[PDB]
Amino acid sequence: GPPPEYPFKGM
Amino acid sequence: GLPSGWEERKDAKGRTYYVNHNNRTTTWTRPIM
Repeated sequence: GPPPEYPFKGM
Repeated sequence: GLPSGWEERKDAKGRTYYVNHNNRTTTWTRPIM
């Protein structure tokens, strides 16, 4: 399975 | 340590992964350069 997603609020 | 813009983190199972803040992606693969 994939890693955690990028934290989009951090954009 | 890691190339510019990259951060090493750990998932909920303690497994290391990499956060690319330059392009807003993640991967299991450690960056080479």
